[PDB]
Amino acid sequence: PQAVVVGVMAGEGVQIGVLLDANAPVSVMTDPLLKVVNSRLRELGEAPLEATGRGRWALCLVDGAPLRATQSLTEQDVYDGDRLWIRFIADTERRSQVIEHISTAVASDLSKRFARIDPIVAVQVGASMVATGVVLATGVLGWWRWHHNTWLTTIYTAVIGVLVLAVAMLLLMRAKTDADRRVADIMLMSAIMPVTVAAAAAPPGPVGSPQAVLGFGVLTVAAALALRFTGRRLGIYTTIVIIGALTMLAALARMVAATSAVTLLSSLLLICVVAYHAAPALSRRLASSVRDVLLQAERARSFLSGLLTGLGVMVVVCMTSLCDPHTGQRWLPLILAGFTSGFLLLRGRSYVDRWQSITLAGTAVIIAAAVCVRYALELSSPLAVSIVAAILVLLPAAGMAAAAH
Amino acid sequence: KVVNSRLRELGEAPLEATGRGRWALCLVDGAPLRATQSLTEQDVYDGDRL
Amino acid sequence: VSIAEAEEFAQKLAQWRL
Repeated sequence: PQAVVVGVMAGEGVQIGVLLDANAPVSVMTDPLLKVVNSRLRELGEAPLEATGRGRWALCLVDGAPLRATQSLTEQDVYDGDRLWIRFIADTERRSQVIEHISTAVASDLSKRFARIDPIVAVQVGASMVATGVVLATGVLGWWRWHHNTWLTTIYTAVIGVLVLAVAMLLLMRAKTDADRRVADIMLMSAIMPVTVAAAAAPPGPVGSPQAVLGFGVLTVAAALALRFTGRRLGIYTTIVIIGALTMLAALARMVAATSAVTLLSSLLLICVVAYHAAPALSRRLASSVRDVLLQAERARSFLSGLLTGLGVMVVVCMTSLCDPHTGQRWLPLILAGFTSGFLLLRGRSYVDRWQSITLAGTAVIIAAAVCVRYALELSSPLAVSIVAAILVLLPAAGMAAAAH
Repeated sequence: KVVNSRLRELGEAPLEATGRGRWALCLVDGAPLRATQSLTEQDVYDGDRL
Repeated sequence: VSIAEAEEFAQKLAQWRL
C-alpha cells in the first residue's frame, strides 16, 4: 500500500508507466516527475517539454482536471493501473475593462456573448420550410384520394416528386462542405414522401388493401436505394426500411387472405421479438490502418440505434391494437403486455450505449401508458378514469423513485 | 540510521519491512540509483528530492 | 504563499549559482 503504479502522459503523447509514492502530496512529485519524462524523451531523441511565458506545471487526470496540490495520492480516488497527465496551464491574470455609458455598454457586451443570423443559416432555414411545405400539400392531396377516385392525386403528386428530386439531385453533385450536404439531405429526405403516395394512389377503386401494398413497397425500395447511393443519414433511412418492409408483408397477406387482424398483429409481434434478439448481429453484418477501426464502430452504432427504434414503433402499434377492454378474455392481452414490458425493461439495460438503452427503456413506458389510456377512454366510468389516473401517475413516479432512492 | 533516529524524535515509526531484499535510494518513479557511482556522476544537485 | 510553496520555490532556486 506504500506505492501505486500508474501511466503518466507527457508532451505530444508518450505514455510512461511509473510507480508513485501513495501518500506524499502530489505537489511534491510534479517537479522531479517533469525531469524524468524529459530525460526519457531526450534519450528517445524527442523534443522535451517547455514553458511558454507565464504559467505553471500541474498533474491532471486524463480529463484535464487538475488534482488538488495539497492532497495525498491515496486521499484522491487514484488506484493502481490508472493514468494521469502532466500539463502546462497558462496565467489568466489581466486588467479589467469598464464602460460606464449604458447604451454603448449594452451593445458591446451583448455582441460578444451571442450569435447573429448569417447567410449559412438562412439557407438551412429555407430548406426546412420547403420540406415542411410539400408534406402539407401531399397531405391534402391524399385526403382527397381517400374520398375520391380520380387520377388527380397521382398526376399532381408525381410532378412534385420529380421536381423536388431533380433539385436535390443537382445539389448533391455540387455540394462541397457539410453545410452544403445538410441542405441537400433535407431536400432529398422530402422527395420520398410524395412518390410514396403517388404510387399508392394509382390503383383504381376504393382505397384499401391493394393500394397500400404499392406505397410500402416503393417506400422500402426508395429509402434503401437512397441510403445505398448516399451513404449518410443511416438512422432515419434504416428505420423507414424496417417499418416499410414489415408492413408490406402484412399488407400482402391481408390483400391475399387473412382470417383476422389478431393473427397478423401476433405474427408481427413474434417477428419483432426474434428481431430484438438478433439486432446486434444484424448490425454487425450490415456494417492509415487505424481508420478502418473508427469508421466501422460508428457505422454499426448507427444501424443498431435505428433498428432498435423501428422495432419499438412496430410493437407499440401492434400491442395497442392487440389489447382491448371489451373483447374476450380481457386479462389475456393485459398480462401479455406485462410480460412484453418486463422483457424490454430487463433487456434494455444490457446494451452499452445511452441512446440505445434510453430509447429501449422509454419504449416500455409508452406501451404501458397507452393501455391505461385505452382502458379509460373506452369502458368509461368515474371509477375507471379515477383508477387509471392513479395508475398512470404512480407508474412513472415509482420508476423514478426506484432510481432516485 | 539518521533517518530512523530523526523519525523517532518526530514521533514517527522508523523505516521497517519484511522479506528478502534491501534498502536503497529511489527516484519519484521508483527507479533506484546506481550503487557504485558518485552522486556527481548521477544527475543530483542541491535541492533535489529522493 | 504557504510554507510548502515557499520551500518548493526555495528548493528550485537553491539549484543555481553565479
